[PDB]
Amino acid sequence: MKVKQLEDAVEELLSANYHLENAVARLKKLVG
Amino acid sequence: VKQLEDAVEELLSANYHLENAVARLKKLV
Amino acid sequence: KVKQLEDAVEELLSANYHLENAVARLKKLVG
Amino acid sequence: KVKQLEDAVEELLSANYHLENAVARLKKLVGE
Repeated sequence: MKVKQLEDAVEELLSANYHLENAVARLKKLVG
Repeated sequence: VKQLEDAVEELLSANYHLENAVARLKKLV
Repeated sequence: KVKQLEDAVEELLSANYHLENAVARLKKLVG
Repeated sequence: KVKQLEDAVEELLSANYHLENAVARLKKLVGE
């Protein structure tokens, strides 16, 4: 495993979390 | 309202597992 | 080690499960 | 506004795209 390959997996997860956080924030406001 | 609350709860569960993976893989890096 | 990678995969499978629950249900709401 | 919900859904599908990518990346590395 290259460290780059692990960093690239981590960057994918950060992208996932970005969108997930946006969706949660949006829904929290709709509940509000 | 109850449906949206349910969705939020599901997404907090998702966000938790996602961030566990991030934190621990960052430690591997 | 490979165990740390496998643990992360397990976490992400749980993440996917819960995310897909929310998507399926929000799609029904949109209807 | 229904667009609020549909935008949240779209964000979730974006999140799941990246999440699927991350899982596949890691599974490939598990099998090295």
